Amino acid sequence: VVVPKTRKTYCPRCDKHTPHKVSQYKKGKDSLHVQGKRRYDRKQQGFGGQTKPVFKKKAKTTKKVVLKIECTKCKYKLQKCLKRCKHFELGN
Amino acid sequence: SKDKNRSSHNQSHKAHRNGFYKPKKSAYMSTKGMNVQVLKNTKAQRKFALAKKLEAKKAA
Amino acid sequence: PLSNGRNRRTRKLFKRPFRGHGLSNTSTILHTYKVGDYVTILCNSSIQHGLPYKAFHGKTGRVWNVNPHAIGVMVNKKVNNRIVVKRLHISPEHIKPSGCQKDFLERKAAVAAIRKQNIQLKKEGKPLLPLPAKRLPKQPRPAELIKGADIKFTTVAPLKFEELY
RNA sequence: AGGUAGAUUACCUGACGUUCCCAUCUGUGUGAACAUAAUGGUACUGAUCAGGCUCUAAGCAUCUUUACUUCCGUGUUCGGAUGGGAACGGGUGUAUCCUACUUGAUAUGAACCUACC
RNA sequence: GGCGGCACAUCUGUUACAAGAUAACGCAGGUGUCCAAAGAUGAACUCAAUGAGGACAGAAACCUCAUGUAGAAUAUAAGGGUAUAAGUUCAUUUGAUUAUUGAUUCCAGUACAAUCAAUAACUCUGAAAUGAUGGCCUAACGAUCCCUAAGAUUUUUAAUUAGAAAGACAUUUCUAGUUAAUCCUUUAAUAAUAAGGCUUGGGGUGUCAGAAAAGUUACCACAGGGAUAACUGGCUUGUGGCAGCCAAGCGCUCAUAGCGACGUUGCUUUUUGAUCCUUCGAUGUCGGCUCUUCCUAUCCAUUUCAAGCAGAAUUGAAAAAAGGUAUGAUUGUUCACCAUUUAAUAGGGAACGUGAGCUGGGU
RNA sequence: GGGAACGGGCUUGAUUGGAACGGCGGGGAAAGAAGACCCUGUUGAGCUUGACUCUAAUUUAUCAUGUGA
RNA sequence: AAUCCGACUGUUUAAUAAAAACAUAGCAUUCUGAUAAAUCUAAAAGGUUCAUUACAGAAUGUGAUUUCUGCCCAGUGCUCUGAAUGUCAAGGUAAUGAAAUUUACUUAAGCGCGGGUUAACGGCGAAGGUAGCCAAAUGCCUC
RNA sequence: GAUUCACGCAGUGUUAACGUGCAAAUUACUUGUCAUAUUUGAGUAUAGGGGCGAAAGACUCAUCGAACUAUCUAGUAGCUGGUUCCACCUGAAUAUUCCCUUAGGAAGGUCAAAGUAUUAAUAGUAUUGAUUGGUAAAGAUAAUGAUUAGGUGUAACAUCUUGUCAAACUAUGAAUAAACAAAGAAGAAUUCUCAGUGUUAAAUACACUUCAGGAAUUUAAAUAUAAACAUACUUUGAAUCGGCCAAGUCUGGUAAGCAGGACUGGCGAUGCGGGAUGAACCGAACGUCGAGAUAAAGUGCCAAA
RNA sequence: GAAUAGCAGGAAAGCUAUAACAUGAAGAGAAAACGAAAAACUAUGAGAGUGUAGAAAUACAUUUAGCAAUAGUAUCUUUCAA
RNA sequence: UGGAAGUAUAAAUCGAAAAGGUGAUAGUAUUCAUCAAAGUCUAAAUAUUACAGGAAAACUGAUAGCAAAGAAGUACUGUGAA
Repeated sequence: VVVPKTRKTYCPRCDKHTPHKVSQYKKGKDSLHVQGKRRYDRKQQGFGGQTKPVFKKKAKTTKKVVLKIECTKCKYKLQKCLKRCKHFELGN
Repeated sequence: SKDKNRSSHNQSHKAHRNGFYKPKKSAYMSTKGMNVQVLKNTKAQRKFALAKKLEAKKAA
Repeated sequence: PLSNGRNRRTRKLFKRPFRGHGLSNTSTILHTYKVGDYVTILCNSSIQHGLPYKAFHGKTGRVWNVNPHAIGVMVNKKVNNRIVVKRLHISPEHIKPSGCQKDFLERKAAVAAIRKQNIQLKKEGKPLLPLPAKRLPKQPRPAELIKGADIKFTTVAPLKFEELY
């Protein structure tokens, strides 16, 4: 919901409790050269129409929020998953 | 085409044909999950006793 | 149709005893449990952390492990047509010493008291005492004679009916 | 007798009054400093002029309550069993198990370690 | 069956039968969220309500004392739990963290998920014992493939200095200093991009162990079903119909000539329901015409009794089912409503009698 | 009567002389047809439509090198 | 003697429907200058209307005559003699890089915006059923 | 593209005949029509997601909401039907989990056959001992909620009584039950000696280590009953998961030979004696027989007494 | 009786062929890279002898042995993880 | 296609060479290895249920074995294919 940046968490690389900066994880841009994308494009070529299922029966309205907690002095990144929330925001 | 949902009829008669199987004695003597120190203490003595038994075998 | 929650149908099972709420005894946290002891699992709903499953309530198990804060209790659980062994780790709050062997442990001491004198009477050469007689179901009472000096008779007969109203 | 720490957690509670305090405990004096709060009321600290007024503790009462026993009452209910009775409804008999509420009598704590008297 | 609903994943109380399990489209409700604090810890305090007092101030503003077992609060449904707290106030903080094990619940003793107990780090709070791996507990959720993130420096190698010990006519080992490379693979060898592996999260399937999916057929077809509807029959009799018990009153006076409220007990299968036992390799599905027979809860005729029976006409009831109970306009109608006639123009059953009996108006 | 709740067969009764001719339409839940009404199949087909996925026809853009300005 | 339907002659479900159904003439709408419109074909100096040329060819609705065809361009169609920088593909251009790749810019119709059209689909409390007609082969209540 | 009759043709009615027919559509009478949008022969053209249609989904060789014929093809079918010798032995099922699952499957239970083990590896029972539970009952100025009335003190409020209640109320609380123990590191106990780790302030205390280990002495005891063709199983596999009935039981319903459940016994799968008859009631379960005592139930006749 | 090559006999039969390969003797890991002893321990357990007595078979004491099976231990191989 | 950032074929566009192709993870660089495409022929070892001629058989024995043990693709049906 509301979680501030500037956490203080155990850093596995430093073996210590160091300051961390907190952001929200966003799905990266889809690559056109990954194996599953290349295989999908091959199937869609030619005649045969749609070759793979297209999901259209969504039910969930929210998403679990994953925080990207990053060590400031060592850049080590941790991924923490929160519960589903309709509205999320990073504090001051 | 409604059907009967459930019944415990004949279930106890079935379960007693080959009656309630008891666990064997070796099921009660498991050690997994025991105290860490007690396992450390037991292992130390077993290693000590075995190493002392083996030097006797070498002697004779 | 009940639900399938962890603590379903526990309105009266998890209710504290009448005039028995709040903190518990200190003998509960001071009793000494050793491996092989007999204990009774009693779900104390005042402590929600580590509450044993309601199906183990009132069952008598044996101590198989002693940890810094919890006691390893071993119970038998009935399944489809077999019995399995369940190994729980329960804090001393939810367990209680069992008196299931109270009478047996006395009989064990009674025979050992006689055995102690036997090894001493044998040194002196006197006859040695016998072990205590085994328990029997209530045996048929023997013939006994009743003195007529302090006896009184009261006739027993059917009673005339009287309307309660 | 008193004080500290307790375990059982009302036989220990609650109301009405009574009895001492020799030590102990309590209430009692003060605010400079540690510390405290709107307030030295609390908590804190420094102390000993007074006091059994309260607390605590001991006892009183046809005291509420609570705790044991009888009774309630083998009456409620109940496990097993008819080609038993009844149109039903429900209720026997047999071999057995057997409460509760109430009422009455009694009780109003026992007990562990340390110190001081 | 459809329409409705979700009893499809799910939690609480109850039905539910004092171990566990436990049904119905049984009953009363709830979930797809909310929280940087509403998580963690320490300290101080005691709540709802009431009584008595205090300028405005009064039934409700704020202050004081006393009583106050929670009758308050605790994010939410319900049930549990909680008083020097689990509630209120104040203060510090991020353990709502990383890694490795063994168990318990659901259970096939599978996964997911939840509940624990420990160990190794690093922390937070406190004087300290302890406590802390999210929320006081029971719900608050998700596989394969695919996409997308994070992680694999703790150590192992090679080359060259310095030293040392074994080694057939070269080369390995140990030691310190250095420099370089370092999770694995892209198969002739390397390089920087690219891609693929391994561990753990997210994106999501609510039909919630998880296809990607609009209708209509009266032009219809096939495999089947009385596991299942439309008609008879069968159990039931709410509803329809008929009959009783009591007696407050009506009946000019008069409970009972004739009625009979408030209540209450039955019978019938001539209504309509409720059910799904028989029939789906078929029991021809309405009415009318025709014809026979049966029931009486009798409309007429016969014999009786009673009256608020003067006569006449009537009304209530008993014996009695051997005999009678009509013609037409409209409507397919059963029914209905009119016009007559009659001693009366009663009510019903027989596979809602009766289609290798008719008819075919209805459907 | 009970029985799969409408027996020719079973139980208890009523009752029975063997073979049949002409009629007859009560019964044989008479014959004809693996119900066409209804439902169920993870069985079809005709027709319809921004149901899903495609496709002919039509259409638009680019490429496919005639000379001189 | 009246009423309903179809105007009339005609046609129709061979084997349960001969009709109120279809056709019809009349009326109206749409497209097309012929290398076209419609349209058969896998293709084609291929085919049909077409030995034709708008008084024609092709596609439709209503259904003789008389009388009259009301209001609506919002929605879905159709159309425009129109819209540029709202969104738009393959391409083309440029930059980086060792290169694949990546990025940026520019591109048609269509959709979106604007105008027309209801004898287009349709609606008539964008406009609120006008003229008429009626328990109608159309009215449940209703006999 | 007027009205009619006739030769012809059709098919309005009889809803006539016939309906195992003359006929896989005909006959008779009645009716209609009977030349220009008329009737008709032969030739010819159009072919199956096609043709042709004054439009009925009509016709396209008795075949049309997509002809006929042959091949793929013995198409698939969780659905219906059938599935062939004898004696003997054992002998079921309708719970639980998952499924686009509900007429079906897989895990699992019940069952059979094979193959083992001297076997800490017996119990659908009772007794004694220590418990667990919140049902029947009970209660109602005992907490929550409902509810009639009467006193006493200051309508109302207190207070003492009174009558009647609760599936989603409870102090108390059975009966029937659930899970323990009644001597398996291998049947006890005692004495001496005694080690490794750790706990601990330190231990000679304590914990675990075959009550580490080792040696002597004593010893077969520790409720009842039953149990060696006992007990423990291992592997492999079948069928089945539509069920129905009874009741000193329960829920929805007015109720049902209704729908759905808890425990047990049955029928299904089961004949026999009795209830006249009957899947389930009562007695009792079955190799072929003889003689006897019996069970349920019967003894006027049918019918033994 | 892998193909295949020879033999007698004429033979779809029979006999012979130092032999490719299959399964196994080693297992873990995605892969790079690796690759199993404390010449084992503990408990119960099959069997074999003697003595005595009942006295017919058989029943007790005592000496030794410890296989199979089950459970548990050290140690070792590989793995992020046994 | 097993061939996975393209194994093979074909079409549209484009299009080489003081040669070059391949080493199946796309890209560039340097080595290494091995071949030298875009013309042609070629015996032997191999297949065979047409048809013809033979030999066998744990095959069938007139409802079996081919549809056909006789004037059997005959009699007969259909407009025709069949």
